[PDB]
Amino acid sequence: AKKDPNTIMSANSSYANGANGSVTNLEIPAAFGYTPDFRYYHAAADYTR
Amino acid sequence: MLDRASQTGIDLNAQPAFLSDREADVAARTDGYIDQLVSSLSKPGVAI
Repeated sequence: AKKDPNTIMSANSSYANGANGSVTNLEIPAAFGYTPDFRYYHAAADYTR
Repeated sequence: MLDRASQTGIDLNAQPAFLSDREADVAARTDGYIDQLVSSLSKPGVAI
């Protein structure tokens, strides 16, 4: 019930320009490096069509 | 007589074109290539 304040892009710009809803931030650590960090698991939720 | 008819300064590759620009009647139509860009297509600017 508490995510990193930087999980969601604060504003839609650059390649997110013109998007409508909330767009997740890519510059936060992912799970496929040295090890995954449990503090950034809210950002692993996946897209479904 | 052949000393006359000199060649100094002559370069046929750098000669100016015998037409300097399009005539006025062509510019009075506004239905060509430049015309779609200048008059038709929108110009909102590039943001990226």
